[PDB]
Order: sequence, then C-alpha cells, then structure tokens
Amino acid sequence: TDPIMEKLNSSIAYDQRLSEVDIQGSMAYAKALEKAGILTKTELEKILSGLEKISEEWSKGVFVVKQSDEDIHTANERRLKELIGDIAGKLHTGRSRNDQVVTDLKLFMKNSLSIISTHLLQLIKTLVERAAIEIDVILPGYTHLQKAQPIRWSQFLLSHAVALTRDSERLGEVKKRINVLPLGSGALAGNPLDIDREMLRSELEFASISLNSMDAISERDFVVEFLSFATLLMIHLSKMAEDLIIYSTSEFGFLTLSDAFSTGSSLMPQKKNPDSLELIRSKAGRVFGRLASILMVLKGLPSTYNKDLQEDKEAVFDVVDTLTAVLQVATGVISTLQISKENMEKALTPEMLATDLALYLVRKGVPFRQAHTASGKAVHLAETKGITINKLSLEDLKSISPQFSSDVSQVFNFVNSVEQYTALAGTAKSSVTTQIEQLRELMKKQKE
Amino acid sequence: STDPIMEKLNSSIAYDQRLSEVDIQGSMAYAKALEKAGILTKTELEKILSGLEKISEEWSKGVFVVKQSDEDIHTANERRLKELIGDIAGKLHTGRSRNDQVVTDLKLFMKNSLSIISTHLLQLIKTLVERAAIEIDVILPGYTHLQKAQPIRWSQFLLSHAVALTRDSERLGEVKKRINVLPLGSGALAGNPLDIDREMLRSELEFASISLNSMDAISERDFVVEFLSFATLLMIHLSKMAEDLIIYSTSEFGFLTLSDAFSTGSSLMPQKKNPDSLELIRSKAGRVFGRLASILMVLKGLPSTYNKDLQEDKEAVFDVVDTLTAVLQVATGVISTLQISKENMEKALTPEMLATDLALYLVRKGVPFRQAHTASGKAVHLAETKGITINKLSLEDLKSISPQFSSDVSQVFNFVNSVEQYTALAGTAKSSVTTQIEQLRELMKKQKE
Amino acid sequence: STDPIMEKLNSSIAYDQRLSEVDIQGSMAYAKALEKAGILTKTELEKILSGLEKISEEWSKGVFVVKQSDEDIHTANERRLKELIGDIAGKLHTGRSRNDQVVTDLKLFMKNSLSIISTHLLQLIKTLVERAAIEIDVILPGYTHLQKAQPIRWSQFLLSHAVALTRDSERLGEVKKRINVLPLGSGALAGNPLDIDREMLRSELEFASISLNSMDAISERDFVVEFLSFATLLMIHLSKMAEDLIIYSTSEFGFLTLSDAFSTGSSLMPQKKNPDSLELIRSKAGRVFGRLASILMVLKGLPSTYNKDLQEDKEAVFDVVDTLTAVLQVATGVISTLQISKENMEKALTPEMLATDLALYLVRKGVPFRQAHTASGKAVHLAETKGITINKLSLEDLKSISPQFSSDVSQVFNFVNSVEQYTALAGTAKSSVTTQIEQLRELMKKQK
Amino acid sequence: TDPIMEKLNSSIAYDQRLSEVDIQGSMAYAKALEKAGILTKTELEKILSGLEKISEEWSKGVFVVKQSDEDIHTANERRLKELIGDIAGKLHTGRSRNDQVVTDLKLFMKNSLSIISTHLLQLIKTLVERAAIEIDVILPGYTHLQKAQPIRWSQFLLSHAVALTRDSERLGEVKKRINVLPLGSGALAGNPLDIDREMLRSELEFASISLNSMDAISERDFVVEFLSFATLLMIHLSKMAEDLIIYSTSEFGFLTLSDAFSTGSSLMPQKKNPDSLELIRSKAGRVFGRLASILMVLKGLPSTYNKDLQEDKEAVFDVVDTLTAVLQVATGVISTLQISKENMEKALTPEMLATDLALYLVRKGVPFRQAHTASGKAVHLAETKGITINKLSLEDLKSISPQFSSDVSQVFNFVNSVEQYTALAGTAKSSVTTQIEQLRELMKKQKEQ
Repeated sequence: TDPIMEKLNSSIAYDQRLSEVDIQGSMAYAKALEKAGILTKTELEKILSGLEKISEEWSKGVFVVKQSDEDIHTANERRLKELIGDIAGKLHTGRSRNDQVVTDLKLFMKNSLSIISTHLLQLIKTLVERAAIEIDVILPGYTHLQKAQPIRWSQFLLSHAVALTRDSERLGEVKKRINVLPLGSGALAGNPLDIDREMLRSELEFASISLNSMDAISERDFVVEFLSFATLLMIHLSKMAEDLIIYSTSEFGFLTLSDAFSTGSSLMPQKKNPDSLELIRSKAGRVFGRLASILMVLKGLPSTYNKDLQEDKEAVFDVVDTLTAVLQVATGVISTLQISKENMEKALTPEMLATDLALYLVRKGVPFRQAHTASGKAVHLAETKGITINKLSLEDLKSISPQFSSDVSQVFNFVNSVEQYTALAGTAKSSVTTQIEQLRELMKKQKE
Repeated sequence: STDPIMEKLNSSIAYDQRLSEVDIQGSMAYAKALEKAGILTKTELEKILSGLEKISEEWSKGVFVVKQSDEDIHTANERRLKELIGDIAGKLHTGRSRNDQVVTDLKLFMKNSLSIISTHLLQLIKTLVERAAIEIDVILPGYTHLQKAQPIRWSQFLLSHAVALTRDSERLGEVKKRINVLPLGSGALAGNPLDIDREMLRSELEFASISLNSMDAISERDFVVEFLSFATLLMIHLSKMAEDLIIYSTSEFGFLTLSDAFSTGSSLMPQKKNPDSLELIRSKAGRVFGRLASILMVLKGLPSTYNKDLQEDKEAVFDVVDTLTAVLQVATGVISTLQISKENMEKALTPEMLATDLALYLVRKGVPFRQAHTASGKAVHLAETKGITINKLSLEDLKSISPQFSSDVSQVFNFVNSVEQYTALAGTAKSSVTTQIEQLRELMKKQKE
Repeated sequence: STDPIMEKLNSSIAYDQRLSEVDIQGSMAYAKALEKAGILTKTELEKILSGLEKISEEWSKGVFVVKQSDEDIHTANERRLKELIGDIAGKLHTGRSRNDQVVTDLKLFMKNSLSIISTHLLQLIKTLVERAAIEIDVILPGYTHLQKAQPIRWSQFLLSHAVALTRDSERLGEVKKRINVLPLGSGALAGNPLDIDREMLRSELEFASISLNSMDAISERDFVVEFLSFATLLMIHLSKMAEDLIIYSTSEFGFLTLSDAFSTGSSLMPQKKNPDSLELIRSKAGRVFGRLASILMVLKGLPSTYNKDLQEDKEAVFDVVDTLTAVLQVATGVISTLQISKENMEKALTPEMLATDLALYLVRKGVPFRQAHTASGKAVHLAETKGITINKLSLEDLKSISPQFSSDVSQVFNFVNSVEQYTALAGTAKSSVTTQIEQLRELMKKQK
Repeated sequence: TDPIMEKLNSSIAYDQRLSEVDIQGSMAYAKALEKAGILTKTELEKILSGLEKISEEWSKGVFVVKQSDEDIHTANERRLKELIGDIAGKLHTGRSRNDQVVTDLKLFMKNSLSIISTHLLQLIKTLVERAAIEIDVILPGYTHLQKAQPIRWSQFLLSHAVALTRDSERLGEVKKRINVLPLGSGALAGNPLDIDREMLRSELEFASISLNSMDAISERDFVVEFLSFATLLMIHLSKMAEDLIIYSTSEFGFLTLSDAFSTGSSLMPQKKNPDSLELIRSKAGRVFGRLASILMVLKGLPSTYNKDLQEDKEAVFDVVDTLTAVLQVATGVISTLQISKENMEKALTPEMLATDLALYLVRKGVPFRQAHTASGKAVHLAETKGITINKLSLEDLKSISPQFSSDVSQVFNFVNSVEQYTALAGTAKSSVTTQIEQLRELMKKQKEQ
C-alpha cells in the first residue's frame, strides 16, 4: 500500500468528531444483533459497557489514537477490542463501513442542524425585536442604491427577517429527510441477517427507515440539500452584511457597530471597520464552494458506493461550523449596533416626496399619466426658484393643476409618506405590526 | 461608447415573450382591484379587460406583432393596449411598478412550469417502479468501485433510482409551495400606495398566500435559487442513472440495449448503438448546475432592495425549465423502451461473489464473524490453489477448513438464495423489493396530489 | 423513428448558424487537401470551391434558406452544396468527421471572436489610462473596509483597475495561442486515414501549428474552459469596478455621476441617476461564471474519447463572447463619459486622515514607530479634548507630546504632501502615477 | 472584542506554513529599512541575526507558539522581541499587514508551484515513457463508450500527456504573474518611506514588482488563476481516472492496478477496487469547489482591502496539498499498472474494420458514398452467410465491387488498420513516435522553468 494514497484514504484526521455517533450507532446495532441471536445477553452487556467506556474516553478527551487508525470507525473498533477481547469482533457482523458512515454523518447532521436552528431563530427573533422597538425610525429606501422613497427602519429589518424565516423553513425540510435511518443497508444489497431496522430506528431516534439499500448507501442528497440551504442562507446574510457595511460608512452615517464587532485605530477613533460584516459576506463564497464541490463530486458517479463520496465530511463540518459562528456573530451585530435617528432622519429629502405628490392627484380623480406630468411639472418650478417642492406656494401649485388644495401640505410629511402603504406587506405602521405578528407566529409553528 | 449597445442588454423581448399570458393575467387581476379601489370606473374596467383579452388571443394565435421599440414583454403588451383601447389603458400602471410585475409574472410562469415538470417527473418514477415490478426476477451484479460486489435484483437497482427521484419530487413540492405566494402589490419597494386589496389579487391570480414584506418580495430570488437547486440535484440523479445505463449498454457489459429512437448507430456496424439519449441527459447536469451557479453569484453581495442585476433570473429559469421538461421525458422513454439481456446479467454473476455468503453460512451456525470470514478466505485460497471455483470445493476440502461446513453448504452457491438473504426492510430480497414498490406507489399518490 | 424530443434536444441549428462562415472555410481548405491527396481532381475541386463560395454569399446577404431537416449548420451547408453542385459534394467528407470538423469551426470562431474582444479590452484599459493622466491632480479618499483610510490620487484608483485589466489582456493572449492550433485532420478519433496534408490545412485556415494527438484534439475542450476562466476573472474585475462606481455615484458619496446614456432616472426626481450600466456589468459576472461552472461539470468524469456531452460547448462560448463584447464596450463608454466632482472629492478629505502622516513625521525625525504612533495618538486625543482638529494643535502642544516636533510639522497637514509621500514605485505620488501611465502604455504596445 | 469573532480571524492553526516566507519577507524589508535610514547598520545585523535564529527554530522544528499568537505574523514578531528586544518594533515601520500578507502568499505559492511543476512533469514523463515502451499494443478506441476503431494503447496514453502538457504550460504562465513583488505597497497608497522596492525585489528573488499599490493589495487574480489551472488539471486527471477505472473493470479486463494503489478483500482476492483513481477523480470536485469559493468571495467587492480576502489562504493550501498528493498517486498508478495485452487484443473485432474496408475502396478511386455503400453491403452479406466480414472470399467481395482485389486481405489486420493514420497526430506508429519526441521537447522547454 502506497504512503501518499494511504494518507488520502485516512479520514481519522478530521472524522474524530463522529466518535460519539459512531458509538451510539454501534450500541443500537449490538442491541439488534442480540435480538437476532448473533450476540448472547452477556456479550451485549460486555459490548455496551465497552462502548460506554469508549464514549467516556472521547468526552474526557483521553482517547488515544493509534497511528494505525485510518478512520474513527477503526479506532473505536480497535479500542473496543483491547477493552473486552474477542467478543468485540462479533459487533461488525453483517455491518458495513458503507452504511455506518452515512448513519454517522446523518446523526451528526441532525444534531448540528438542531444547533444551527436555534441560532437562526435567535437571529430572526433579534431582528424582529428591534423592528418592534424602533418602529418609528424612518430612513430612505433604496433602489439601484439611489434614494427612492421613505420607509420604516423596521420594514428594512423585517425584510431580512422574512428571508431568514424561509431559510428556517427550508432547514426544517432538510432536517426531516436527514432524520431517516440508513443503518442496516449493508455494503449495498441490504443487511443479510434480517436485522430489526425498526428497533434500530427507535434506538437511534430517527423518524423512519431508508427505503432502498443501494440508494441509502450511495446518495448524498442530505449533504447537497444542507449545502443548498446553507448557501442561500449565506446569500441572505451577505445581502444584509452589504446593507449594513454601506450604512455604516461615514458617508451614509446611518449607523455604527459596537466595538466587539468592528476594528479601529487610535489614530482615527472616529472610524470603525465592520470586520464582522465583511467576514459574514466572505463566508458566502466559502459555503458556496462546498456546495459546488460536492455537486461535482457526485456528477457522473455510477452506482453504488464509490470512494469519491468521502469528500462529504469535510464539506459538512466546515459548513456546520461556519453557519454556527456567522449566525451568532450576526445576532450580536444586530442587537448591539447603534443607529443614528438624526442622520437617518436627515437623509430624508423633499425630492423623495415627488411621487407621493403625484399620488395626491390620483386620489382626486386626476388620471395616472396626467398626474405624473403634473407632479413632474411641479418639481421643474420649485427647481427654477431655488426652493424645494414642499416650499413652492399654494398659488404656484394651483397654476399647474387646480386639483392642488391646501391639504397638499400633508403630502410633505414623512410619517404620512409611509402611512400610505397600509396594504398588506407595506411599510405602513399597521402593516409593520402585522408582519411582526406573522413572523412570531411562523416561529412558533416551526417548533411546537 | 455605446448607448445603443446598452439598450440591447436591457432588451428581453427576444426571450420573455413566453410570459405574455401571465403578464396579461396579472394585469387583469390588477385592473379589477383598481376598480374596487375606485381608480377605475366599472365601464373603464370592462374596456380594459376586453383589451387585455384581445391581446391574449393575439399571442394565443401567433398573430401578435412586436415592434422594434418593444424593450420587453411588458412594454410590448401595454403598447398594444394603448393601441386597442387607447389613452385610457394608461390608468392601469397606477400603483404597481415593474419591480412588482416582474416577480409576479415569473412566479405565475414557474408555478405552471413546475406542475408540468412534476407530471413528467412522476411518469419517470412510475416507469421505473412499473419496470421493477415486471422484471423482479432478474438478477445481476451489484457494483462498488465499478467492481462486482454481490448479486442483487435488477429491480433493486431500478428502485434505488426511483427512490432518489421521489425525494426530487418532494423538494419540487416544497419549492412550489413557496412559489405559490402572491408578490403583486408590493409596489416598487415600499408596497402598493393605494391600499389595493391584495386578497382579491391573490384570489384572481390563484396564489395560495400573499407576500409578507414588500422589500423582500421585490428583491428576493430565493424561489429561483431553490428551483435551480431542485433542478441540479434532480440532474445529478439523472446523470448517475445515465452513467449506469451507458456502462451497462457497452458491449463489454452487455446487460442492455437502448431502443433505436433513443440511440444512434452506423451503417458499417449495425450491431452497434451509441447511447445518445443518456449522453444528452448526463450533459445537462452541468448545464443546469451552471444556471444555479450564475444566479447564486448574481445575488451574492447585492444590497437592498431592487437592482438591475436581478434581470438575469428569467433566462436561467427558462433554460432549466425547458431542459428539465425534455430530459425527463427522454429518460422515461429510455427506461420504458430499453431491452435487457437476462442471459448476460445472470451470466455475469460469479461464484467468487459468494465468498461473503459462505462466511455468513458459518455465522448463522454460530461461528464468530472473524473465524467465519477467515474460514471463507481459506476456502477461497484452497480452491484457488486447486485451480477450481469455490462452489466446486468438495465437502471434505471444506471440512478440512472447518467442520462447521455441513453438506447443506451447497445451498450457498445459488444466486437466488444469495439475494434472498436480504429480507430486512429495503434489502434486495424479493419480499423487500415488493414492499418498496408498494411504498413508492403510495408516495406517488402523495406527490400526485 | 428517432424520438421527437430527442430530435429537438439534438438540434443546434437554432444557434450554430453563426458558425456558417468558418464551416465553409474549413470545407474549402479540406477540399483543397483532398485534391492534393488525389481524392478529388482539379475539375472537382473547382466545382466544389465555387459551390461553397456561393453558400458563403447566401449567408452574407442573409439569403440562405434553412429547412426543418437541417439538424445543425454542418448539415445545412452540406445539403445546400449538394443542391448546388450535385452529389459530387459527397466526396468532400472523405476522411473527415463531425468530431474534428466541429472543433475546427469552434476554434476558428473563437480565434476571430477573441480578436474582437482583445480590441475592446485594450480600448477599456486605454480609456482608463488616458483618464488617469488627465485627472492626475485630483485627490480623494482611499478606502479600506469601505472606510476613509488616507488621501489618494483619483488616478491611482483608475489605474488599479487598468492594471488588473491588463493582466486580463495577458491571459487573453495566452488562451488565444492554444486556441490557434489546428485540429482538422484528426478524423473521428484516430486521426485522418488518407494521409491528408495537415500542414496544408494549417496554412489555408491560418492556424499557427497543428494538434499533436488526434484523440486529445477531438475530446479536449481546454480552450473553452480556459476562455471561460479568462472571461470570469475579467468579469470579476469589472464587477469590482462596477461596485466602486455604483457606490461613488451615490447621493451619499456624491463623488461622481454617469452620463444619461449609461444611466436611468425619473422626471419626478431629476437630481438622481440610476447606474443601470454598472449594474448590468456586475450581473454579467455571475452569468459568465455560470458558463464556466457549466462546462467544467460537463467535462468532469467523461471517458475518452468523443462524447455527445461535449455538444454543450457552443452555447456557453457564444453567450460569453457576446456578453464580453457588449459589456467591455459599455464599460469604456461609462468610464469615458462619467463626470467626477473634484469638489466633493477633496471635500471628503479630512484632517483626521492625516493622523497617520503625523507619526511618519516623527519616524523621519528618528522617532521609533512604536513611540511615534503613541505620540500621534496623544495628539488626536488632546485634539478632541480641546474640541479641535489635529491640524490646529500648537507647536507648544505638539512639543509637550514630543520634543521632536518642530515648525515644519505644519507641512504634514496638507493633502498634496500627504499623497506625495508615496514616491516609491507604485505609490500614489504623482511621479509614481506618471511612471504607471507610461508603463501601462508600454504593455499595451507589446500586446500588439 | 467578541469571542466567536476572534476565533474567526484566527489563522494560526493553518497559516504556520508561511513561517519561513514571512521571516524572509522581514529580513528583506529590514535591509530595506537600513537603506531608508530607519535601522542603523548595528540594528540591522541585530535583527537579521534574530530573524535567522527564529527561522532556525522552525527549521529544526523546535519553535514554540503561544495561545496569544493569532497570525503566523504575530507569532514571528512576538518571538522577535523575546530575543532582540524593543528594537524589533521598528520592523513594522511603514509596513502594513496588507502587503505583508500578499507577499507571504506569493512567495509561498511560487515555491509550491515549483514543487507542483516537478510532479506534473514527472507524470507526463511517466506517460510518454510507458507509451514509447508499449508502442506495439493495440486496443479499441472509444466513442460514446462503444468500440469505434483500432488505436494504439500509446495513442491513448499520449492524448492525456498532451492535455497534461498544456496544464504545465498554464502553470508556468501563472507562476510568471505570481513571481512579482507586492511588498512596499503598504496598506493602500504605497510605501510612505520611499522604501527601495528594487532592493526588496532582488532580496526576495522576485522577477519584477507590482505596478499599482491598490491593485497589489486587493487583487487575488493569482489565487484565481492558480485555482483555475488546478481545476483544469483535475478535470484532465478525472478523465484519465474514469478511463482506467472502466478499463480495469472485469468486463473490460484491459488492465489491473498494483496492490499499492488499490483495495481488495480477502474474500475476493481477484476483485481490485481502484481507490487511487477514485480519490483522484473525487478531488476534481474538491478543487473546483475552492475555485468557486474564491470567485464568489471576490465578486462585487469594492476597492481596496476588505477582510473578505482572508479566505484565500485556506483555498490555496488545500489545492496545493491536493495537487501534490494526487499527481504522485497518478504517477504511481500509471507506472505500476499491468496491462493485459491479450485482452486488449481479443477486444479487437472484424466488425470494427468495415470502415477500413470502405477506405480500401476510396484509395482505389471509388467515391466515398459508393465506397461506404459497398462496405455495408459486405457487412450484410457476411451476416446472411453466417460469418464475419474478414471470412468473406474474394469472390464474395468481387460480387459486391470489382475494385476489390486479393490485396484487400490486408484490410483484416489490426496493425495495418492503425498504420493508415500516418498523418500528423494520428495513431500510426511513426506518428506516435513523432509525438513522443515532440512531448520530450515540450517537457524540456518547460523543465527549463
């Protein structure tokens, strides 16, 4: 056996975090083997005790890895043997590395996804809570990154909560396809000892059992799916990071992040670098890379098991750790950032109310195209007098369209600007309250 | 220096014309809501609708006519409306914007495309499951590392693909539910400014729910990414199935032959068939994956809310939808019409693949896994040294390796008995494959619904 | 009996018509070689060449007429020729195959196409370079983490993009060279069986050399992947520049404005332009990357030699060729016609950005950086205390911090002198910029 | 200072590989600081002495890192003080982490590219040499994975070597741009102390120096290009692996991998699983994944430096180690695999010569169309007569075309088949010989790195 190739087959270098699930998997199997008559009652006790002690060695961090261990499965098998003797060997009866590895990665993923879920909900929750509290703050809404119209700071925050909520929904969909036991699939044709797979499932807490052994052994859908979910999640987070990074520019002045999530220099204590957000944005590429790699690893592979499939572990681990860290960093950034109502408020400009001005007419029967030209004509005027549109006199307005009354003054108020969007999903106060209620409901659904 | 070339990039009319009917539908739904909102008088309405319907027909009969001024499908339809009805149709744009219209049209279009793709997907699944039911007695080699591992039923192989496809169908449904949400009424960014009744819009357009936030509804393209993720994984599945059949159809394996319609030949080598169909299907995985990749890269780093960049979704969605619709039917064809060679499949099974069963023989007699496995190795080695296959070792020779080998060991050297060992749920044993067929059928019912 | 969908799925006519010309030229070259090989007589060659030149025209004047039987452009032409000069046309295919004829057309098309792209890429670089010389005096903020870091010449900025784009040009050349290798004469996969004169084919089609291995030349698509990698990196550069320009054109930054030609707007908000151009360019980065990912996966895992999978190459090549041609030109237009605001740019220059140079003042005076930094720190510190900008601190005050401060420390508080510190090669000092402009001019001459 | 954050910026666990390059970057800068008049000659010798001592520590591998260390950089600085004192602090003078980090990576990549180049050339040499030795072996050439026509085993081996040769040419082109000095660009606007960048260049063995400070700090083209070269190379390797995997199947039986690059069961000692090839093939996805990530990280970023660029190290390290391991595994596989000349021979069939039969007529003046027709008629005749085309008698052939003469007997010989392809790059022996020598020349030009 070649030196370099052996080092490539060697997963022991990173697959150690699968120690516990590999042990849990073995315990269930040993139980099913005793029920099948492959093990005696006493043997089972010996095995379980052995497996339990091994579990402790890892949790305590005292487990010793022999250079002869190519993977975590070999390590535990070797240990279990030097712990209870020959009897240890009977444990691998009819089992295969092929269905052991998938059972292991799936258990690990079910647990990790459970952890990713809490952080994700915590982020969404954090976003929603500030949307509640800062519901009066208004700032410009952008399109093409050019000030378009006023919107509530909360409508902006909520848009990110809503996207994340979808991420959460997908996470759940992926979580249930992962919650299917693949153990007892053997090398590819199934388990040859009529092993009780139902006992296996309930013992390991899966929701159901894999339908086809060839599929169960060679499919990495659960890996691709998780990656697809993780990548779109990062897209959302990269979009939010981009918004904030920009808003935190001295130019915009909208906000600045706490010191914990930014860096700085004693030469310019008035500027803060949003490292936190830059890191989050960059992880999108990192996670996408993993998605792209596994997809290509799978394209073209014939049935059933192929060594190519070992690339899955490192991709999942890296993604699980990336999301776990980035999600929390995002929650903190959101809860501890400081907006500037002042600058955010001074950002609002009269010119932005021009569209609302055209709406004022539409509400008085004046047709669409006709109102537009009227509103556009009104700007041209104030424009030629060196004054904003909210300033031009009532008489000036009259000359362009008799439709303009004295109430037209109401149009030049930002609170009024946003209150226009009462229709479901709008930036109006009422709509924002509705949304806040809906997200909290959806979060309850995705749990109880 | 290219203002004209700039305009060309914004041009979409060359490919978005398949959106004509969804655009018209969205406009009729909005006009109505515009009347309830009083923006339009009842009469103003009836004339608008009648105008949108004349346009509906113009496309539904290829009689429409685009001018060298129609930037896109929208402009092309509103221009014809200003031409049919007149200066009145202008009151329709009141309230909503292109940012609002765009996603509404794409979601309506995708919803229909998905349902169609689902039918084709389900047909493929039914074809595999059906063929698995009929050829349940066929046995061939099960492979790992493209090497003969152990005997398996040909049906187990077919069902492994059907099972994977079933997950594809489940994802398709999840992606469709998120697409069946009304985005119309979000306006250009902050929502509709006329308190338009969105429920009515939902009802008219037949969406299942209404979008929650106007900013999200206008800037998000999750439904596009998700669709592409579903498509790419589905393609991965199909690429694998194509690869398997390509290999099995080689003269070397000789397990099966594609029908004339899904393959090509040559006058000089009539008995030779190239698996054109399978190669096309396999090559589409990359094509679909690329679309996934492009959209993902297009979305990454974009700030709120709407940005021109999002205009790249249409072309990727159209390509993948057509690709999927064609690929799926071709695969159904291929599986439905290919010819298998029972003789060659069975002939490929060898005694050497039964060494594992030999070891299991001892395990069932109580011998420890290790001892048994070691004994089978010795038997394999002995036969090898005598230059004979293990199914020919005499009983004496076997007992010289372990007395546990009784005269009944002969039963081990039977390929049917080999696959019949796998009765545990999901195995290749006949009872197990039968069970799989019932489970899938019952799944095709939840997916059909 | 072929399946109708299989049929349609195999039709490239819809898009491969643009290969009409190069297909004929390949056929012309091959015919001439068939005459020399004794497969055709001069009389037959003349009749064939004449029938081909006729088809050429039919495409030129857009007169050519395609029929539903035309699966691909190769069939459209071969059929047309048969109609024109009778079944003598059949001989033209002697020893030739779709396999080597299809990759011959693709390289020829790409060679021509790349030639046009080179021109446009060079015109963009030039536009950037010439602008850098003209506005070399302009000074504005330099960003790190999208936060003001220190004064930089505006030209230093334009040039960083020209420099990146020149690397793109260098790659474009390296790719062109490998594309400029004749594949015709490779036959179906084992080579040409008629001892055809490939050197003659090369000379006629004008390639620089001939392919080394028939199998490789028919199965590899390195030339496509490589072109796509070059295009993708180019788009990245362009996407970054786009990002910079979109942000600079924000009301908030106000550093510049785009002409109406490459922008979009509203009659309700005259004082506002949306950078549609720059946004298109950025979006195309993904689009082109998509093609790259596409072909890489199509090729991955494919066996030797020819496979129908390779048919996906054309659509990917055409898309990117057209995308780059359109985008590169638009970029040029955007870069040449945009108007900067020297006022807002210098305005952005604040004394807080000279805190760094204050320390450098001490290091030149001999003060160890560790100490000169903490020194400048006390300065900004005491500066805030007195509620004044560091440029207002008195010599007396500066001395209380470090005796090394003299009357000249006053110069450190000048933007021109701030920038003029970077005279080291590639720095932002005017002399460094001019050296750059000159250097870029030299590179542009050689790559021609 | 957040704990998760701090852990995200850490890189000491993986960037230690950059120890020696970092120190070399310090010695260089230190000397440049002495010329700028910041470090007295006495201080220069003081530092250079320490820096060497620390570098000397890593060398013997006795260096020690503390938990306080985050960057391989700070790990070296911290240790500089522990040996030299406060004077160490002057090394930072006018030097940013921005040009210091891009300098370490290029210096590292340049050295990695050299190692990688060597292995690549070793792989090419192994293929070309084996081809020269087994130049007489003939086997089926495949198209759509179906026997298409006789070819020389060496023609097959050479097609891969040729592709691999272009990879080696891409390596050189990439190394060229990597071999440029970025140091002295500072944090963004360049070096502020008029540092002598020509001295740094000479000292760091770079070929030239960066043209623009902003570009040199923010660009990661060099990372992209390298990844692009690696991915194209891995594609090539995945194609070769697919081939060998297929050729090593029992069904094909064309060759067997040595025990060193394959897995096997004691129960089936004949079964040979091509682990080595599968590993190589799977790394293609792993590498492309890296390319994909960095590309998405760079997309849409604004000038100049952004913390995003930090994701480059791990991508480069992964692919550098992967390419190094994979290339050597490839080399091993190709030189230690045993071919079955006999099975490659028995795979050549008479049916694969109908094409040659038509060509026989073409050389005697018969037009392509008619030639192809006579041959096919000969195929039908042998079919109806129950024999193979080579068994048809002269009379059988004459009755199809008078142009057939007793000399047609030579058409039914596989050596003569491949010998028809004498045209440049064809599979005729003389052509294969010409390739071997063209490739040796090419390996020479490149070897002269």
